[PDB]
Amino acid sequence: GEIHTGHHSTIQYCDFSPQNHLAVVALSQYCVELWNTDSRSKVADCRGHLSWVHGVMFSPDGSSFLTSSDDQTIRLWETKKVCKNSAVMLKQEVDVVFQENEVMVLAVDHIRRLQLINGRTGQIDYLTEAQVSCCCLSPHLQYIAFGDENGAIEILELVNNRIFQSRFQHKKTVWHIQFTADEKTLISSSDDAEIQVWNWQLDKCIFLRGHQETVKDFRLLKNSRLLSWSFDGTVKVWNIITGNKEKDFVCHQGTVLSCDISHDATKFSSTSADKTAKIWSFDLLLPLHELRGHNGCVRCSAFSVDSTLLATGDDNGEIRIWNVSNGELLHLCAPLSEEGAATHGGWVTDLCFSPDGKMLISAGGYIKWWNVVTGESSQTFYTNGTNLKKIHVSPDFKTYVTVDNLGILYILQTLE
Amino acid sequence: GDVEKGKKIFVQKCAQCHTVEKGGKHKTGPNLHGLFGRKTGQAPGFTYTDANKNKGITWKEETLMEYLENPKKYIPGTKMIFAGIKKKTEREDLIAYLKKATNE
Ligand code: HEM
Repeated sequence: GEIHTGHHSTIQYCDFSPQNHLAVVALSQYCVELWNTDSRSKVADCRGHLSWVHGVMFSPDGSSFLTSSDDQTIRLWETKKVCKNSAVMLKQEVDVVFQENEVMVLAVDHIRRLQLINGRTGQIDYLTEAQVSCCCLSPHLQYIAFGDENGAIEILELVNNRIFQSRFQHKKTVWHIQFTADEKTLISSSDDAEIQVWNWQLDKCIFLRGHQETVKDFRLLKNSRLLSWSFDGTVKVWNIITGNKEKDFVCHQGTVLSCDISHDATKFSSTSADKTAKIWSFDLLLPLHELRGHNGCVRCSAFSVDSTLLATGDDNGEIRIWNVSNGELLHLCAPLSEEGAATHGGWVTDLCFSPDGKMLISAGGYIKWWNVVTGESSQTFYTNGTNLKKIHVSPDFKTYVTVDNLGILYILQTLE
Repeated sequence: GDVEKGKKIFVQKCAQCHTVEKGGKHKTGPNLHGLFGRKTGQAPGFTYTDANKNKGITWKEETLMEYLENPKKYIPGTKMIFAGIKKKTEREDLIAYLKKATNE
C-alpha cells in the first residue's frame, strides 16, 4: 500500500484505523485530517485542537479516539462524526467592517477564496479567485479588494464583476493594505523597503522610499500624513497618496512591537516595544514622554476611546493604564494575577476599551472585562478557541465578535 | 557557559531540527547561523509562522534565556516543538555554545 497525504510537507503525526480503513493523520499545524487508507481518499476534516496536536490514538473498539494536544487537552471523539462533512469554522485571520445594524465578517473559503456571511442571516456571499492572500473593502463601499501571493492587488467593483484593476508589486505576498479617505488610491507594503501607494484606475505608483530593510506596518492619520514603522523601530510620519516623510521618530532601536494611535484629532500617539512606552503629539521630533514604569518592558499599548486613558500591555497579559498627560504612577489595571501556564492564554494581542471608558476588554487566552484602575468589571466569559488576535467594535460599541484560534467567530449582543 | 556541554546539548536537543553552520540547510527549523543580534523570523528561505515572524524581538542572550525555558510561552503559536530547558546552567551552556558556533 501507499496512501499519499494531503498536499506536500513532512508528516508530524499519523494514525491508521483498522476499522473503515481510516487514517486520522495530523500532517502539520494540527492538520488532523480523516483520510481513508487503500482507497486513498480523505473522508472528512477535523478542526478543533489548539497548540497543534501532540497526539491521537483510537479505542481498542475503534469506535473512538483520544486527542492529546499541546494545550494540555484530550478530546474524545466518536468514529461516526469524523466521516460526515462539516465545512465550517471560519479561517483564523479575517477582517470585519462594521457599517451599523448588521456586521459583516471577512472570510476565507474552506476550499478556495472566500464567502461573506452576514451575521443574523444565512446569506453566504461566495467569490472566485486563485486563493486570495488578504482582503480589504473600499471606503464608502461600492468596491471590494484583495491581495495576492505575488503582491498583486485587485480591486473588484461591486456594480460589475468585469471591472477591476490589478497591481503587480512587492517581491512576495503583500502585507498591510489600507485605503485613503478618498475612494481612490490603494496603499500597501511588503518585503520592499518602500511603502507602496498604488492609486487604482489611474494606476498611479507613488512610493514611500523609507530605505528600511522593510517597513513593518503603517496606518492612516487624520491629516494627509501616513503613519508607519519598520524593523528599525522608527516611527515615521509620512503622507497619504504622495510619499513624503514629514515627521520622523526613532522611538525604538528595536522593532516597533505594537503602536496604537488615539483617533481624536491628531493630538497624541504612542508605542511600546520591549523597551519604553513612548508617547508624542507629533509636534515634536521626539516623544512628549518616555514611559519607563516597567522593567519587564511593555509589549503593546492602546488609546482610550476619546478619553485620557492609555493601556500598556505586558507579555503576560498584564495591563498598565497610563493617563494621557506625560505619565504618572496610575494604579496598574493589573488584569491577570493568578493563573499559571495551564491554558490558551499567551500573548497580549489587543485591548478594547468600553465607550464609557470604565472598562477594558482584555483579550489574550480569553476575553475579560477588567475594570479600569483596580479590580475587574465583567471579567467572565472564557472563549472556546482562545488566542484572539483582532478587535472589532461597533460605533455604538454594543457588539464585538471574536474569532480566536479558528475556534469559530463568536458574536456578543448584550441585552437589557 | 561551558561551550563543550552546550555543544552536547545542541547535538542532543536541537540538531534534529536545526543547523548552526554557514550555508547549513534548513531542516524542520531554520538555520541558526547569524542568529545573535538578528530579529525574529528573518532567516531568508525559511517559512515561519506569523507568530515567530512577528514576535518583534532581537535574539541575544537575554531573549534566548527566556525563549529556551519555554518556547510556546515566549512565542505562542510557534510550530517549534520543544518543552524547554528548565535548568539555567544548561541554558547558559547551550547559549554560550550557540554564540560561538553561529558566528564561526
Ligand atoms: C534547544 C534546542 C533548540 C534551539 C536552540 C532552537 C533554536 C531555535 C530558534 C532560536 C528559533 C527561532 C529563531 C528565529 O526566529 O528565526 C527556532 C525556531 C524553530 N525551531 Fe527550533 N530550536 C531548538 C529545538 C527545536 C526542535 C526540537 C524543533 C523540532 C522538533 C525545532 C524546530 C523549529 C521550528 C520549526 C522553528 C520555526 C518556528 C516557527 O516558524 O514558528 N527546534 N529554533
